[PDB]
Amino acid sequence: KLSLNRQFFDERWSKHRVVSCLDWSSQYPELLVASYNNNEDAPHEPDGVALVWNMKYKKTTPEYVFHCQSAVMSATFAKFHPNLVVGGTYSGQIVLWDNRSNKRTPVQRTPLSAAAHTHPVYCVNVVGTQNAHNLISISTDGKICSWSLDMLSHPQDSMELVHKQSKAVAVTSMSFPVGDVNNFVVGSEEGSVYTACRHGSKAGISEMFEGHQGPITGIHCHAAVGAVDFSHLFVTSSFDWTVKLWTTKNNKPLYSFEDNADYVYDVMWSPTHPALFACVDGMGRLDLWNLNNDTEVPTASISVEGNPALNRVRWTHSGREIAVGDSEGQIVIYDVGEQIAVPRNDEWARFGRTLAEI
Amino acid sequence: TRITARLRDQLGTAKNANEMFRIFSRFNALFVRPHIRGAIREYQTQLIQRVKDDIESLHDKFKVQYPQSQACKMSHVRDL
Repeated sequence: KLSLNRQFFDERWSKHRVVSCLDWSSQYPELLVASYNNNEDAPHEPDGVALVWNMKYKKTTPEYVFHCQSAVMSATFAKFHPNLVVGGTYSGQIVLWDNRSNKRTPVQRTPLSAAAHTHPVYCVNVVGTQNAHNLISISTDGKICSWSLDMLSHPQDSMELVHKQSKAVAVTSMSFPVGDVNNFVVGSEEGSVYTACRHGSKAGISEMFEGHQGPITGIHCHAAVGAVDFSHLFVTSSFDWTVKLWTTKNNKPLYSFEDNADYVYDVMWSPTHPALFACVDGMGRLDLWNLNNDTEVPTASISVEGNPALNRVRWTHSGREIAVGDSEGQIVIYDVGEQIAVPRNDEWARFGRTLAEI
Repeated sequence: TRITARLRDQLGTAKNANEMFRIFSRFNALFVRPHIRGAIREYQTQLIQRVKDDIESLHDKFKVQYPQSQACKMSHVRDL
């Protein structure tokens, strides 16, 4: 069962804004960074805002505030640079904020030249080892650019992604397998996922999937790692109310969930439990599905008070808590019951048998 | 992977164009592998801008007219 643990809402900053993205810091698992676009009600205010809240303290105030002239479509923590928060904005500038600096404006922002991004950036990530780390960002024009966190003047690498007949792929979401850095997966607005390669002979889009018949809202790869590997699996939410469970090998749906009577706006695996995953829709419902227990009904369900349309969801690293941001700039945190979140030793084999069944 | 980490650390030390080229040249054999070429591309922008800074330094030395430069005086000292 889901228990309401903590709600974050800043009257001055977060009010009358959508929550654009969410992330939890690895080195600080009790730190949550969230994004907010422009507020129509406050044109004079900064368009983009990014607030970092904390869970160890019970103070309601935002631990850190940041803002920028362009609306922040995406944000995340810098995994190997704990002082740094990366963000992608509406205009396409990859802004960066240092918590040490008292300044709220980005310390760095990429150019929006032809070399750099030239469209809204909805997905940014830092992938690599502690020795080697790369900031992959993709825009809505299909341009994918790798940057160094130390220099955002010009990208490490840059190209444009196509799949057939040089047709631009308007990428809307992106994910990686655990431990992998060369191969990645992107969910476009086509309703078509693409397994793509960053670098090598086959760099670009490698495969098409037909799949969803509407825009993909979120794509997320399997995170839990254990006895039986499931990194080849991933999940895709879309505007079509449907949540599709896929794998790299098969080109067609392994399964599709359509219990939702609304646009399903995000889907995400648990980082510990292999079969469990979560999704959030715009009617105001957060739903946990445990494919070991059932590929048939939500294993758990919860509605935020007033049923605000839930936009973004992010699992905590421990997998014991889920955070969700709605269309009112209001964050809700639910602690998952130990019975669901904690995987038993047989949950891996149970999910293997379930995958064999389908 | 160990030497890729060493490359990262070694450039974390060196900043100068000449020094960075030196530590680059330290790994003569690693140019063959098409994995550390990505690591090199990651610093390539910094490499061109450093070699740039060097060549504007050389242009600063050049744009000084040679008779006005100390080089002419030392040359005349050695009867050149």
